Amino acid sequence: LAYMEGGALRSMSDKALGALRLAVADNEHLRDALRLSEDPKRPERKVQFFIAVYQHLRERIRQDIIRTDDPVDAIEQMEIELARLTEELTAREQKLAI
Amino acid sequence: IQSLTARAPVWLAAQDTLNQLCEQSGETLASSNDVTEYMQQLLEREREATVERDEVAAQKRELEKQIERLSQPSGAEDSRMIALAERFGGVLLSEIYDDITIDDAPYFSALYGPARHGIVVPDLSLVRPHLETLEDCPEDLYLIEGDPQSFDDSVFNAEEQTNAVLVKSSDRQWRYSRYPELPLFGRAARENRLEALNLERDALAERYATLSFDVQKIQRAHQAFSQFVGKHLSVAFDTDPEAEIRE
Amino acid sequence: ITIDDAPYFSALYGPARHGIVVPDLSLVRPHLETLEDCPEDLYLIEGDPQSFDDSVFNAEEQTNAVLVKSSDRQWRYSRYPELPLFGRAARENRLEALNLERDALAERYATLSFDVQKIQRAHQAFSQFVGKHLSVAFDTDPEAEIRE
Repeated sequence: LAYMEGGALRSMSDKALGALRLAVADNEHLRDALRLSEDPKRPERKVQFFIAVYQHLRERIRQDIIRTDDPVDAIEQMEIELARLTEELTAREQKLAI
Repeated sequence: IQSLTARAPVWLAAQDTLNQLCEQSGETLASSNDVTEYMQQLLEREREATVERDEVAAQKRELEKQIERLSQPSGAEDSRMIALAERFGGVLLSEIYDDITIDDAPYFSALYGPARHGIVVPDLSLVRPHLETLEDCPEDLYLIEGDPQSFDDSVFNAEEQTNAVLVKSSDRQWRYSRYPELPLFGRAARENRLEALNLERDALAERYATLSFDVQKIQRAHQAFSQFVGKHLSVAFDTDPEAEIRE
Repeated sequence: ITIDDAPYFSALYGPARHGIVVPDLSLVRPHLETLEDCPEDLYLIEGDPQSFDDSVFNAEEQTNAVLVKSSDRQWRYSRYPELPLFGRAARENRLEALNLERDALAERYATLSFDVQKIQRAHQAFSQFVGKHLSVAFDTDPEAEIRE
């Protein structure tokens, strides 16, 4: 990001924060962190928010299905699950037809 | 300096991406060739995983087919054999000893021999008129004479032996039947047999699921690498510009 | 045994298709009680292996089938099977059909492995080019600049 001017960075941050406001209506904690961090001069605040967000996601991993606490890691196993489950669904479909 | 600055963003994004893609692997890449060799390894791992998965699938298919073979209604199946129960009064021998004790079931099986799955019919001269119909029948079909309700034991040249029996079937012709484990007969522990088969099938399916997951993992990895070469290869392994810029 | 009646004999014999012409039952009684590895319902026949007379069957030849009084109150029906255990010949046509199919598969496999190798060769060609030239690739002819 060093190779872009501040205006672009500000635009991207605000654009992200918009969708964050739309999404965060679910959870009070992330909403509070957002409602505190959105001000400019409190970068650490946003960081905590990010931290919280990150940690919050780790609540939902269902380790049993995907066995590490890292969400971004989790994405790969989720996609692999999708692929294999499509395969298994095709199998079920053929079996049902017969 | 200006040239290197312009070049930089591409190279740094390329790094970030390779860094992630590679730590995903258990390896550090260093060369386009290195990447191709990794491709070869991935292909070998894939063509293995597929073979193991297919083997497990064959095992599961066999297990399911056999569980069916043990399923209904008494004996193996409802087919020509159960059909003879109404084509004539051909009650199934195995049903006729449905509640056989598990301990006699091996002796019963050994004695009844292949006729284990035979059918009791007070008259087999009576099956004669319909016999010409039976082209769609098990290649070799047993028929027995006696009252199925209170069928007297099929008279046999039976000689009981330790865990077996010897029977004069026809002249100059003897069959030796060893006692089978967990016999086929009836509903005594045949449901139990097929239940054990079901339990085994459960582990088979679990293993198959894991193998499929692994196969898809490998698919995804290769696809990522393929994308990562279609993009990004021009700049791969190119020097850091930042150090030169600072210098 | 004749290819043609081999199915007939097979239907006749059923499980008795397998089994051995034992010289004597007197060997069976002191021998087979010992075994456990023998096939569960081992089928035994007594007499001369060198020239064994037609085994005793109350065989009536139904259409493509046979009925034999196996024993008292015991009649067994059977149908004509192909690929008999009798009249095996050399098992030649079976192996030969498998050979035709498998050899077609093997030559196709050779073609496909070769194609893999060819695609690979093109791939190494490209990899070599990019590792060596691509940095230089494209861009102008410098002769005009040099002359200028």
